[PDB]
Amino acid sequence: GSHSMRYFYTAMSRPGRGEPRFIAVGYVDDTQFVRFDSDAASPRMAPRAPWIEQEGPEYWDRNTQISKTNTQTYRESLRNLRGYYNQSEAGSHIIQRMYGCDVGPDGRLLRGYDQSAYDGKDYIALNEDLSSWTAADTAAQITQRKWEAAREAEQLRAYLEGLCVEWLRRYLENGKETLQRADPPKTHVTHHPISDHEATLRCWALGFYPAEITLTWQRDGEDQTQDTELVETRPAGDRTFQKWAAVVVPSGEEQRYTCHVQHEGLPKPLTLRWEP
Amino acid sequence: IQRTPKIQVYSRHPAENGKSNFLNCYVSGFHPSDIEVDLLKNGERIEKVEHSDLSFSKDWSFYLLYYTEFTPTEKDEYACRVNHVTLSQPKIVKWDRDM
Amino acid sequence: TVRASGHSY
Repeated sequence: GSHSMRYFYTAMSRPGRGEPRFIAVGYVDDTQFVRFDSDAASPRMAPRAPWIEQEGPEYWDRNTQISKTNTQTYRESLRNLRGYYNQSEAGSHIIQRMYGCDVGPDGRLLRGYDQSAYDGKDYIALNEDLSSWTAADTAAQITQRKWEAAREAEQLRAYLEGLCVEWLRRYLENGKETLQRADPPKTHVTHHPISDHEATLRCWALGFYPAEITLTWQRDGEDQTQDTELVETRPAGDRTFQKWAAVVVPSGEEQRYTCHVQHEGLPKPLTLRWEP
Repeated sequence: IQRTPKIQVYSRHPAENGKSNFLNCYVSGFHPSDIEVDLLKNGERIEKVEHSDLSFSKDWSFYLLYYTEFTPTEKDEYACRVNHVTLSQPKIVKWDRDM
Repeated sequence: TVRASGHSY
Protein backbone atom coordinates (compact mmCIF):
# COMPACT_ATOMS: atom_id res chain seq x y z
CA GLY A 1 0.00 0.00 0.00
CA SER A 2 1.04 3.52 0.95
CA HIS A 3 4.00 4.52 3.10
CA SER A 4 5.25 7.24 5.42
CA MET A 5 8.50 8.68 6.74
CA ARG A 6 8.45 10.74 9.93
CA TYR A 7 11.03 12.43 12.14
CA PHE A 8 10.12 13.13 15.80
CA TYR A 9 12.12 15.81 17.66
CA THR A 10 11.87 16.24 21.45
CA ALA A 11 13.65 19.18 23.11
CA MET A 12 13.42 19.34 26.91
CA SER A 13 14.78 21.90 29.34
CA ARG A 14 15.88 20.94 32.85
CA PRO A 15 17.02 24.05 34.74
CA GLY A 16 19.75 23.34 37.27
CA ARG A 17 20.55 20.00 35.56
CA GLY A 18 22.50 21.21 32.53
CA GLU A 19 21.47 22.41 29.10
CA PRO A 20 18.29 21.17 27.35
CA ARG A 21 18.38 17.66 25.89
CA PHE A 22 17.57 17.14 22.18
CA ILE A 23 16.41 13.76 20.83
CA ALA A 24 15.59 12.80 17.24
CA VAL A 25 14.18 9.52 15.96
CA GLY A 26 13.26 8.63 12.39
CA TYR A 27 10.60 6.15 11.24
CA VAL A 28 9.45 4.51 8.04
CA ASP A 29 5.86 3.41 8.67
CA ASP A 30 6.09 1.62 12.05
CA THR A 31 9.84 0.85 11.82
CA GLN A 32 12.30 3.09 13.64
CA PHE A 33 15.54 3.38 11.67
CA VAL A 34 17.75 6.18 13.20
CA ARG A 35 18.24 8.01 16.50
CA PHE A 36 20.22 10.94 17.92
CA ASP A 37 20.58 11.91 21.59
CA SER A 38 22.53 15.01 22.64
CA ASP A 39 23.11 13.34 26.04
CA ALA A 40 25.12 10.50 24.47
CA ALA A 41 28.79 10.14 25.33
CA SER A 42 29.51 10.70 21.62
CA PRO A 43 26.41 12.25 20.01
CA ARG A 44 25.76 11.09 16.44
CA MET A 45 22.94 9.94 14.24
CA ALA A 46 23.03 6.15 14.66
CA PRO A 47 21.38 3.21 12.85
CA ARG A 48 18.42 1.43 14.41
CA ALA A 49 17.39 -0.78 11.46
CA PRO A 50 19.60 -3.13 9.44
CA TRP A 51 18.73 -1.72 5.98
CA ILE A 52 20.03 1.77 6.94
CA GLU A 53 23.45 0.41 7.91
CA GLN A 54 24.66 0.40 4.28
CA GLU A 55 24.48 4.20 4.02
CA GLY A 56 27.96 5.70 3.74
CA PRO A 57 30.00 8.23 5.71
CA GLU A 58 28.64 11.33 3.97
CA TYR A 59 25.11 10.35 5.06
CA TRP A 60 26.01 9.74 8.70
CA ASP A 61 28.11 12.92 8.85
CA ARG A 62 25.38 15.09 7.31
CA ASN A 63 22.69 13.70 9.61
CA THR A 64 24.95 14.07 12.65
CA GLN A 65 25.93 17.67 11.86
CA ILE A 66 22.34 18.80 11.32
CA SER A 67 21.28 17.18 14.63
CA LYS A 68 24.12 18.89 16.52
CA THR A 69 23.09 22.22 14.99
CA ASN A 70 19.51 21.36 15.94
CA THR A 71 20.61 20.84 19.55
CA GLN A 72 21.71 24.49 19.65
CA THR A 73 18.71 25.81 17.67
CA TYR A 74 16.21 24.05 19.95
CA ARG A 75 17.97 25.36 23.07
CA GLU A 76 17.56 28.93 21.78
CA SER A 77 13.99 28.15 20.76
CA LEU A 78 13.15 26.97 24.29
CA ARG A 79 14.56 30.24 25.68
CA ASN A 80 12.47 32.13 23.13
CA LEU A 81 9.19 30.35 23.92
CA ARG A 82 9.70 30.82 27.67
CA GLY A 83 9.80 34.55 26.96
CA TYR A 84 6.70 34.40 24.71
CA TYR A 85 4.68 32.99 27.62
CA ASN A 86 6.29 35.14 30.37
CA GLN A 87 7.45 31.93 32.05
CA SER A 88 9.92 31.63 34.91
CA GLU A 89 13.47 30.37 34.50
CA ALA A 90 12.78 27.58 37.00
CA GLY A 91 10.35 25.30 35.14
CA SER A 92 11.05 22.54 32.64
CA HIS A 93 9.43 22.76 29.19
CA ILE A 94 9.20 20.71 26.00
CA ILE A 95 9.13 21.55 22.31
CA GLN A 96 8.05 18.64 20.14
CA ARG A 97 8.09 18.56 16.35
CA MET A 98 6.99 15.91 13.86
CA TYR A 99 7.41 16.23 10.08
CA GLY A 100 7.52 13.98 7.04
CA CYS A 101 5.75 12.76 3.94
CA ASP A 102 3.18 10.17 2.85
CA VAL A 103 3.56 8.51 -0.56
CA GLY A 104 1.22 6.25 -2.47
CA PRO A 105 1.88 2.83 -4.05
CA ASP A 106 3.62 4.52 -7.00
CA GLY A 107 5.81 6.61 -4.69
CA ARG A 108 4.01 9.88 -5.48
CA LEU A 109 3.75 12.49 -2.72
CA LEU A 110 0.33 12.27 -1.09
CA ARG A 111 0.89 15.07 1.44
CA GLY A 112 3.50 16.58 3.75
CA TYR A 113 3.45 17.48 7.47
CA ASP A 114 5.31 19.78 9.87
CA GLN A 115 3.69 20.34 13.28
CA SER A 116 5.09 21.57 16.58
CA ALA A 117 3.87 21.47 20.16
CA TYR A 118 4.93 23.25 23.34
CA ASP A 119 4.41 21.40 26.62
CA GLY A 120 2.04 18.99 24.84
CA LYS A 121 -0.31 21.57 23.23
CA ASP A 122 -0.53 22.43 19.52
CA TYR A 123 1.77 25.38 18.83
CA ILE A 124 2.26 25.87 15.08
CA ALA A 125 1.60 23.70 12.04
CA LEU A 126 2.40 24.01 8.36
CA ASN A 127 -0.82 23.80 6.38
CA GLU A 128 -1.45 21.05 3.82
CA ASP A 129 -0.64 23.57 1.04
CA LEU A 130 2.96 23.56 2.37
CA SER A 131 2.82 27.36 1.99
CA SER A 132 0.94 28.88 4.97
CA TRP A 133 0.83 28.48 8.73
CA THR A 134 -1.64 27.91 11.55
CA ALA A 135 -0.51 29.42 14.86
CA ALA A 136 -2.39 28.26 17.96
CA ASP A 137 -2.06 31.51 19.98
CA THR A 138 -0.39 34.94 20.04
CA ALA A 139 2.90 33.36 21.14
CA ALA A 140 2.97 31.09 18.09
CA GLN A 141 2.07 34.13 15.96
CA ILE A 142 5.50 35.52 16.91
CA THR A 143 7.08 32.32 15.61
CA GLN A 144 4.91 32.53 12.49
CA ARG A 145 6.08 36.08 11.68
CA LYS A 146 9.71 35.04 12.22
CA TRP A 147 9.20 32.06 9.91
CA GLU A 148 7.37 34.01 7.20
CA ALA A 149 10.16 36.61 7.28
CA ALA A 150 12.70 33.78 6.84
CA ARG A 151 10.66 32.06 4.08
CA GLU A 152 10.65 28.84 6.13
CA ALA A 153 7.60 27.31 4.43
CA GLU A 154 9.41 27.36 1.09
CA GLN A 155 12.35 25.46 2.58
CA LEU A 156 10.05 22.95 4.26
CA ARG A 157 8.14 22.44 0.99
CA ALA A 158 11.32 21.86 -0.99
CA TYR A 159 12.33 19.18 1.51
CA LEU A 160 8.89 17.56 1.73
CA GLU A 161 8.50 17.32 -2.05
CA GLY A 162 12.20 16.61 -2.63
CA LEU A 163 14.49 14.70 -0.28
CA CYS A 164 11.71 13.25 1.89
CA VAL A 165 10.01 11.50 -1.05
CA GLU A 166 13.27 10.48 -2.75
CA TRP A 167 14.90 9.01 0.36
CA LEU A 168 11.67 7.28 1.44
CA ARG A 169 11.55 5.50 -1.94
CA ARG A 170 15.21 4.55 -1.42
CA TYR A 171 14.58 3.16 2.08
CA LEU A 172 11.53 1.17 0.90
CA GLU A 173 13.68 -0.51 -1.75
CA ASN A 174 16.68 -1.18 0.50
CA GLY A 175 14.36 -2.56 3.18
CA LYS A 176 11.78 -4.11 0.86
CA GLU A 177 11.86 -7.58 2.49
CA THR A 178 10.53 -6.04 5.76
CA LEU A 179 9.13 -2.56 5.03
CA GLN A 180 7.03 -3.94 2.14
CA ARG A 181 6.00 -7.17 3.91
CA ALA A 182 2.71 -7.23 5.81
CA ASP A 183 2.50 -9.97 8.48
CA PRO A 184 -1.12 -10.97 9.24
CA PRO A 185 -2.36 -11.28 12.82
CA LYS A 186 -2.52 -14.65 14.49
CA THR A 187 -5.98 -14.65 16.05
CA HIS A 188 -7.96 -16.58 18.66
CA VAL A 189 -10.92 -16.11 21.01
CA THR A 190 -10.87 -16.83 24.76
CA HIS A 191 -13.69 -17.27 27.27
CA HIS A 192 -13.31 -16.24 30.94
CA PRO A 193 -16.41 -16.70 33.16
CA ILE A 194 -17.23 -13.77 35.45
CA SER A 195 -20.21 -15.30 37.27
CA ASP A 196 -23.02 -17.75 36.67
CA HIS A 197 -24.63 -14.97 34.57
CA GLU A 198 -21.90 -13.68 32.23
CA ALA A 199 -18.45 -14.35 30.80
CA THR A 200 -15.83 -12.37 28.90
CA LEU A 201 -15.00 -13.12 25.28
CA ARG A 202 -11.58 -11.73 24.36
CA CYS A 203 -10.49 -11.57 20.72
CA TRP A 204 -6.69 -11.65 20.31
CA ALA A 205 -4.41 -10.57 17.46
CA LEU A 206 -0.67 -11.28 17.67
CA GLY A 207 2.39 -11.02 15.47
CA PHE A 208 1.07 -8.49 12.95
CA TYR A 209 2.89 -5.67 11.05
CA PRO A 210 2.20 -2.87 10.47
CA ALA A 211 0.33 -1.67 13.57
CA GLU A 212 -2.84 -0.57 11.75
CA ILE A 213 -5.63 -3.06 12.51
CA THR A 214 -9.40 -3.23 13.06
CA LEU A 215 -10.86 -5.59 15.70
CA THR A 216 -14.60 -5.44 16.35
CA TRP A 217 -17.24 -7.51 18.12
CA GLN A 218 -20.75 -7.91 16.72
CA ARG A 219 -23.84 -9.29 18.47
CA ASP A 220 -26.41 -10.60 15.98
CA GLY A 221 -24.44 -8.81 13.25
CA GLU A 222 -24.40 -5.41 15.01
CA ASP A 223 -21.20 -3.76 16.22
CA GLN A 224 -20.86 -3.55 20.02
CA THR A 225 -18.83 -0.33 19.93
CA GLN A 226 -19.87 1.12 23.29
CA ASP A 227 -19.60 -2.34 24.89
CA THR A 228 -16.15 -3.38 23.60
CA GLU A 229 -13.07 -2.93 25.78
CA LEU A 230 -10.38 -2.14 23.19
CA VAL A 231 -6.80 -2.18 24.46
CA GLU A 232 -4.19 0.12 22.91
CA THR A 233 -2.12 -1.63 20.23
CA ARG A 234 1.23 -2.55 21.74
CA PRO A 235 4.69 -3.53 20.45
CA ALA A 236 5.96 -7.08 20.93
CA GLY A 237 9.65 -6.11 20.62
CA ASP A 238 10.30 -8.11 17.41
CA ARG A 239 8.81 -5.38 15.14
CA THR A 240 5.30 -6.89 15.44
CA PHE A 241 2.29 -5.64 17.41
CA GLN A 242 -0.46 -7.09 19.60
CA LYS A 243 -4.07 -6.11 20.31
CA TRP A 244 -7.24 -7.43 21.88
CA ALA A 245 -10.94 -6.58 22.09
CA ALA A 246 -13.21 -7.85 24.85
CA VAL A 247 -16.97 -8.03 25.36
CA VAL A 248 -19.05 -9.25 28.31
CA VAL A 249 -21.84 -11.56 27.21
CA PRO A 250 -24.71 -13.41 28.95
CA SER A 251 -23.99 -17.08 29.66
CA GLY A 252 -25.51 -19.08 26.83
CA GLU A 253 -25.54 -16.28 24.25
CA GLU A 254 -21.89 -16.78 23.22
CA GLN A 255 -22.73 -17.92 19.69
CA ARG A 256 -24.54 -14.67 18.86
CA TYR A 257 -21.16 -12.86 18.96
CA THR A 258 -18.57 -12.70 16.17
CA CYS A 259 -15.10 -11.14 16.16
CA HIS A 260 -14.09 -9.41 12.93
CA VAL A 261 -10.46 -8.74 12.01
CA GLN A 262 -9.19 -6.46 9.24
CA HIS A 263 -5.46 -6.22 8.51
CA GLU A 264 -3.58 -5.62 5.26
CA GLY A 265 -1.65 -8.89 5.76
CA LEU A 266 -4.88 -10.85 5.48
CA PRO A 267 -6.03 -12.41 2.17
CA LYS A 268 -9.54 -11.49 3.37
CA PRO A 269 -11.13 -10.22 6.62
CA LEU A 270 -11.59 -12.81 9.35
CA THR A 271 -14.75 -13.76 11.23
CA LEU A 272 -14.16 -15.60 14.51
CA ARG A 273 -16.34 -17.05 17.23
CA TRP A 274 -15.61 -18.85 20.47
CA GLU A 275 -15.03 -22.55 19.77
CA PRO A 276 -15.47 -24.43 23.09
CA ILE B 1 -1.25 20.33 31.89
CA GLN B 2 -0.05 16.75 32.39
CA ARG B 3 -1.11 13.21 31.40
CA THR B 4 -0.72 10.02 33.46
CA PRO B 5 0.84 6.89 31.89
CA LYS B 6 -1.08 3.91 30.60
CA ILE B 7 0.64 0.65 31.56
CA GLN B 8 0.47 -2.82 29.97
CA VAL B 9 2.47 -5.85 31.20
CA TYR B 10 2.72 -8.86 28.89
CA SER B 11 5.08 -11.29 27.17
CA ARG B 12 6.44 -11.04 23.62
CA HIS B 13 5.39 -14.67 22.90
CA PRO B 14 2.73 -16.83 24.62
CA ALA B 15 4.17 -17.78 27.99
CA GLU B 16 5.34 -21.35 28.62
CA ASN B 17 7.11 -22.41 31.83
CA GLY B 18 10.79 -23.16 31.29
CA LYS B 19 10.90 -21.49 27.85
CA SER B 20 12.86 -18.28 27.31
CA ASN B 21 10.71 -15.28 26.35
CA PHE B 22 10.58 -11.49 26.82
CA LEU B 23 8.68 -9.62 29.53
CA ASN B 24 7.33 -6.27 28.28
CA CYS B 25 6.15 -3.18 30.16
CA TYR B 26 4.68 -0.65 27.72
CA VAL B 27 3.96 2.86 29.01
CA SER B 28 2.10 5.31 26.80
CA GLY B 29 -0.19 8.33 26.80
CA PHE B 30 1.92 10.34 29.25
CA HIS B 31 3.28 13.90 29.39
CA PRO B 32 5.83 15.16 30.30
CA SER B 33 8.46 12.68 29.25
CA ASP B 34 10.36 11.97 32.49
CA ILE B 35 9.24 8.59 33.82
CA GLU B 36 10.67 5.80 35.98
CA VAL B 37 9.95 2.18 35.05
CA ASP B 38 11.23 -0.98 36.75
CA LEU B 39 10.43 -4.66 36.23
CA LEU B 40 9.95 -6.73 39.41
CA LYS B 41 10.62 -10.45 39.86
CA ASN B 42 8.81 -11.48 43.07
CA GLY B 43 9.11 -7.92 44.39
CA GLU B 44 12.73 -7.06 43.56
CA ARG B 45 14.02 -4.92 40.70
CA ILE B 46 15.46 -6.76 37.69
CA GLU B 47 18.90 -5.41 36.89
CA LYS B 48 19.62 -5.23 33.17
CA VAL B 49 16.41 -3.99 31.55
CA GLU B 50 16.45 -2.23 28.19
CA HIS B 51 14.05 0.29 26.68
CA SER B 52 13.15 1.85 23.33
CA ASP B 53 14.17 5.35 22.23
CA LEU B 54 11.80 8.14 23.21
CA SER B 55 9.04 8.89 20.72
CA PHE B 56 5.47 10.15 20.81
CA SER B 57 1.98 9.69 19.37
CA LYS B 58 -0.17 11.95 17.19
CA ASP B 59 -1.65 13.67 20.27
CA TRP B 60 1.94 14.42 21.48
CA SER B 61 1.82 11.95 24.40
CA PHE B 62 4.94 9.84 24.89
CA TYR B 63 5.46 6.06 24.80
CA LEU B 64 8.30 3.67 25.71
CA LEU B 65 8.81 -0.09 25.74
CA TYR B 66 10.78 -1.56 28.66
CA TYR B 67 11.75 -5.22 28.21
CA THR B 68 14.06 -7.98 29.38
CA GLU B 69 14.73 -11.63 28.60
CA PHE B 70 13.19 -14.00 31.12
CA THR B 71 12.07 -17.61 31.61
CA PRO B 72 8.64 -17.84 33.25
CA THR B 73 8.00 -20.49 35.87
CA GLU B 74 4.92 -21.51 37.80
CA LYS B 75 6.41 -19.99 40.96
CA ASP B 76 7.86 -16.68 39.81
CA GLU B 77 5.68 -13.56 40.02
CA TYR B 78 6.45 -10.61 37.75
CA ALA B 79 5.31 -6.99 37.71
CA CYS B 80 6.06 -3.48 36.42
CA ARG B 81 6.52 -0.45 38.71
CA VAL B 82 5.98 2.98 37.16
CA ASN B 83 6.62 6.42 38.64
CA HIS B 84 5.65 9.72 37.01
CA VAL B 85 4.99 13.28 38.14
CA THR B 86 1.22 12.66 37.81
CA LEU B 87 1.41 9.81 40.37
CA SER B 88 1.34 10.33 44.15
CA GLN B 89 3.04 6.95 44.65
CA PRO B 90 4.53 4.45 42.21
CA LYS B 91 1.96 2.42 40.32
CA ILE B 92 2.52 -1.35 40.30
CA VAL B 93 0.90 -3.51 37.61
CA LYS B 94 1.26 -7.29 37.84
CA TRP B 95 1.80 -9.58 34.88
CA ASP B 96 -1.53 -11.35 34.31
CA ARG B 97 -0.56 -14.69 32.81
CA ASP B 98 -3.79 -15.47 30.89
CA MET B 99 -6.02 -12.38 30.36
CA THR C 1 17.41 11.59 5.72
CA VAL C 2 16.79 14.61 8.05
CA ARG C 3 15.72 18.02 6.85
CA ALA C 4 18.34 20.78 6.89
CA SER C 5 18.49 22.67 10.18
CA GLY C 6 15.84 25.38 10.19
CA HIS C 7 15.16 28.69 11.88
CA SER C 8 14.74 29.02 15.64
CA TYR C 9 11.22 29.51 16.96
